Amino acid sequence: PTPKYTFTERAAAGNLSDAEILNSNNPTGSELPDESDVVVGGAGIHGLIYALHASKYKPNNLKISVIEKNTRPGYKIGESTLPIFYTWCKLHGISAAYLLRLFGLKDGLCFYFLDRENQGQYTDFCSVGAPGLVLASLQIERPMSELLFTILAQRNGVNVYHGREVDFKSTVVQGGGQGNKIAVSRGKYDSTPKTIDSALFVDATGRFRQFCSKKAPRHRFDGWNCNAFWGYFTAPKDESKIPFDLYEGDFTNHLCFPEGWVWVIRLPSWEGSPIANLMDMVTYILECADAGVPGDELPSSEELARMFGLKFQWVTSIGFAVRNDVKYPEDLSAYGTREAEQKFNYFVQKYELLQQFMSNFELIENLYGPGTTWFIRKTLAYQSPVVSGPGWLAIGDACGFTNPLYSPGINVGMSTSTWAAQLSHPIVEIGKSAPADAAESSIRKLLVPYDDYCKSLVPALEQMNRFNYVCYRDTRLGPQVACLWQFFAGIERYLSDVNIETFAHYAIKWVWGAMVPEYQQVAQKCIEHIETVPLDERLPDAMVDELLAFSNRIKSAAVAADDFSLRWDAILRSFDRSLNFVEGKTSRDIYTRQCSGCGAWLQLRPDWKKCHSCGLLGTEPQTAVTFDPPLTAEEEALLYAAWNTAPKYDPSKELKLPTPTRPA
Ligand SMILES: Cc1cc2nc3c(=O)[nH]c(=O)nc-3n(C[C@H](O)[C@H](O)[C@H](O)COP(=O)(O)OP(=O)(O)OC[C@H]3O[C@@H](n4cnc5c(N)ncnc54)[C@H](O)[C@@H]3O)c2cc1C
Ligand SMILES: CC1(C)c2[nH]c3ccccc3c2C[C@@]23CN4CCC[C@]4(C[C@@H]12)C(=O)N3
Ligand SMILES: CC1(C)c2[nH]c3ccccc3c2C[C@@]23CN4CCC[C@]4(C[C@@H]12)C(=O)N3
Ligand SMILES: [Cl-]
Ligand SMILES: [Zn+2]
Repeated sequence: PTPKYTFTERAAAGNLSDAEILNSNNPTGSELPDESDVVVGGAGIHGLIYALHASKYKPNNLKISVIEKNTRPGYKIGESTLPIFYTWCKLHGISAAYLLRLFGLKDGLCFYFLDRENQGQYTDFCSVGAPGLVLASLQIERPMSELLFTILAQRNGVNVYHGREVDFKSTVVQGGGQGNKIAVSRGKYDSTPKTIDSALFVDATGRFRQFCSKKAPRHRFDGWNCNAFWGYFTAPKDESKIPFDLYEGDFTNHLCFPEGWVWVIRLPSWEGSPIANLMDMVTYILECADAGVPGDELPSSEELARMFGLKFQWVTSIGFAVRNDVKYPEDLSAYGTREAEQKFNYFVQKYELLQQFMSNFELIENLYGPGTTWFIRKTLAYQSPVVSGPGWLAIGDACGFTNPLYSPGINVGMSTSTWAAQLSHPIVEIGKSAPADAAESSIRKLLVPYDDYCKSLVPALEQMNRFNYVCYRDTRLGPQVACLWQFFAGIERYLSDVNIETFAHYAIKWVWGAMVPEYQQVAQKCIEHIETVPLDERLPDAMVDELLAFSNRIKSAAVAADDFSLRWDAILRSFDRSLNFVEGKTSRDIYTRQCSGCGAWLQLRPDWKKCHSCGLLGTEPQTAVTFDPPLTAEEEALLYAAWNTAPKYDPSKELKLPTPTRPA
C-alpha cells in the first residue's frame, strides 16, 4: 500500500486543533450525535477495549460513542502487558509484526530479590515468553496504544470524541428504556453543553470513579497499602554492565526487597510527534495489517518515523512500588526538591545493587511535558462497592485496583471490560423489547454474576499482591514460593483456543490464578506468619524454613494433579520438569536477540531476517530458536501449528479453563 498523508494534510489545510483532527475520523462526523445506544465515559485503555470488543462481538448492532476529556491520547502509567492481551489484539486483527512497529517486545518476567541485611547478595527468578511463531507480549506507551485503539475503533463503527467531557452534575442516568441523557461539554467553562440520549452508560473514568463514586464510597482494604513514584530514563544499547547476572532488557524486570519492588520496562517512545502525523502512521499500519504485508517487507519503526515525520526514541520506565508503612527520614532535601524525586533517590541509595543498577541509566527530563520528570501516587489499592445499576455499569479501574505487580490493571482488568461489552448487547435489546419494570428486573438479574465477579475480583488480587510482597522480604521465599505459585496457578493454559466468542468467559476464569485454592492456601500461611514480623526486622530463618517446606508439600500434590503438559524446565529457568527448584540450573529456551545496531530486542523466527525497529539486516543463522530441552522437527511444527489461527466458534465446545486441573 502506498502511504497516505490524509490527516497530516487535512490538519494543515484547516489549521485544525489536535482534538479536531482526531474527531474528524469519526464515522458519524466530528460533532456529537443526538443519540447513541451506549455512551462510554473515558477513552482510556478499558473504555476503548470495551468499545472494540462490543462492536467486534456483534457488529452493526450498537451505536457506541466514547467521550474522552483529553484533547489527545494522554500520558498513563501502566505499560506492561501479557499474553492474554496480545491474544485479544490478534483476535482483533493485529498480529505481532505490526504491533512491534509501535511497541516494545516483552519476552517474559524476571525477578531479582535483594538481600537487605547482606547488601550485594541477590537471587533471581526467570520465566520466558514464547517463540516468534507462537505469540509475543508487549510493552506499550499508553498515548500510542490509545491512539491505535481510537483509530481501530473509528474504522469499526465507533465514534471517539477527544477534548470532550462528561458533566456528571447535569448528566441523568436511568433504567427506563432509553432513559439516559448524557451531558457532554468541552469543560466546566462551556456554556453550550450537548446531550446524548442513550440506553446505557459505561463508567470508564479510571481511578477517578466519576460516576460510580456517586453510588458508593470508595472502599479500602485492611492493613498497609502502597505508594508509587517513578520516572523515565535512557535505554542503554549495552546491557552488560548491569549488576545482575543474565540480565535482559526485554523482560519486565522486578527488583524486589523487603519494602517493595522496582519495575524496569524497556519501551519505544513517540513523544514529540504531531498527532495528525501519528494518525497517518497508525492508519498505514492497519492498511498493511489488512493487506497482510509480511514483516520483512513492512517498514521498520525508524523508517516509519522518517516517512511520517515522527519522533522515535528508546526509553526505560523505572519506578518504585513500596509499602506505606515505610519510615522516611524527616528531611530529604539532599535527594531532590520534589517529593517524588526525593523518595525515588532516597530509596535507590538504600540498596547498593539498586544504585549500581541505576548507574547505567540517565534521567530524562519532562518526557511527557512540563512537570513530568517525576510522578508520585499514594494509596494505590481500592474497590468500588457498586459497579452497575439502572442505566449504567463500570469497567476497568473504575471497579477497583491493587498494584502494578504482575500487571492486573490492563491484563486482568480486561476481563470486566470485555464481559461488559458482551453483556451490552442484551442489555440494550432488553430495554427496547419489554416494558420498563420488567426490563429493569431482567437487566438487574443478568448483571448479578457481573457484580459478584467484581466484588470478589479485587480482594483476590489484593491477597495475591500481599502474598508476593511478604515473600519479597526473603531471598528464598520470593522465587521459590511466591513467584513459583503465581506462574503455576496463573499460566494461561489453553489460550490458543480462545476466540472472540469465548474471550470474556476465558478471561474471567483466569485472574492470574489468584482464585486457585492451593494458591490461596499457601498465600494465607505466609501472610499469616510474615505479617507478624515487623518490617524493619529480618524474617527468622526458621520461619522461612517452615514456609518453604509447607509450600513445597502443597505444591507436589497440586502439580501431579495438573493434566496440562508443559516443558516447565524450559519456561522457568530455575526449575525442572516438575516444579522442583534446582540450585545451579541456568538453562531455558531462547526466543529473542538484541539488535547489534539499535539495541532493540527481536523475535527469533525464520521469516524475519531484519530488525523491525531500525531495519538493519542480521545474519541468517541468528534467527534460530534454542529449545532446551530440545524439540524434534515434528514437535516444533506441531507447536507452531496450534498458534497460527484461532479456531472457529463451536457453541457445543466446552471452554477449557486456564487454571490447573482440580485434584479430584
Ligand atoms: C504506578 C502504577 C504502575 C502500573 N503499572 C501497570 C502495568 O505495568 N501494567 C498494567 O497492566 N497496569 C498497570 N497499572 C494499572 C493501570 O495503570 C490501570 O489499570 C489502567 O491505566 C486503567 O485504565 P482505565 O481504562 O481503567 O482508566 P485510565 O487509563 O485511567 O483512563 C481514564 C480516562 O477517563 C478520562 N476521563 C475522566 N473523567 C472524564 C470525564 N468526566 N469525561 C470524559 N473523560 C473522562 C481520563 O481522561 C482518562 O483517559 C499501574 C498502575 C500504577 C498506579
Ligand atoms: C502459555 C504461554 C502464552 C505462556 N504464558 C506465560 C505466562 C508466564 C510465563 C510464561 C508463559 C508462557 C510461555 C508459553 C508456554 N507454552 C504453551 C504452549 C506454547 C506456549 C505458550 C506460552 C509457549 O511457547 N510459551
Ligand atoms: C457455562 C455457561 C453456563 C456459562 N457460564 C458463564 C460464565 C460467564 C460468562 C458466560 C458463561 C456461560 C455461557 C455458556 C458457555 N457454555 C459453552 C458450552 C455450553 C455453555 C453453557 C454456558 C453455553 O452455551 N453458554
Ligand atoms: Cl508483568
Ligand atoms: Zn535494529
